[PDB]
Amino acid sequence: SQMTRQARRLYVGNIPFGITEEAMMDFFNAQMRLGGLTQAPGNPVLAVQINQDKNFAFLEFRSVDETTQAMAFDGIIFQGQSLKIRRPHDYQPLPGMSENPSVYVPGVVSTVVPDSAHKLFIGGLPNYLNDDQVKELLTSFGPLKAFNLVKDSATGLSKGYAFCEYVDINVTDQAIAGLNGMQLGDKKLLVQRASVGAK
Ligand code: NA
Ligand code: NA
Ligand code: NA
Repeated sequence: SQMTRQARRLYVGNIPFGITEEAMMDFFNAQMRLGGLTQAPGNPVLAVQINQDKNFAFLEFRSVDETTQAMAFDGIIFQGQSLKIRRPHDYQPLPGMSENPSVYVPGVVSTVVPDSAHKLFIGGLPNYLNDDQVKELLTSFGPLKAFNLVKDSATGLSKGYAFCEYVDINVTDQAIAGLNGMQLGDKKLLVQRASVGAK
């Protein structure tokens, strides 16, 4: 249906270099099924359009409700990268239909890290570390509620700093103690609440 198309599409950012539309479709169709999010036989994702130059994709789903459920995959790791899943900017919630996902996907860590009391900044990361490896560094201290590694939009290369929020706010000081000042060749990690050094 044409009226619901805006409510059946999602933006996916930070996609792996060189990924094909078929590989992305298969990934999401499988994850939807394995996660218990798919609501009928057959594929929930109908199509994927990739903008290779600009590093983003749009997924199109067969139903409004499956599209909403797929928002729960925000931050899922695909080929080392934390996929950013968002509504299209022109999306308008429909009457009587839900706007937010209802099913949690175990192990998936959101990419939305709002400014808050215990949001952490991690600066000085080696630029060869992908999203997955930086997530593992941080998860050593405890489970994350949210995380984003900052990249150069034109090249896709890590800018060497990230933000995060732990599930347990009390882990924040443990990560600071374990990581702040750590020396890595020419780099020295700065790990502190992001409010301390925000511009
Ligand atoms: Na990227
Ligand atoms: Na880009
Ligand atoms: Na945007």
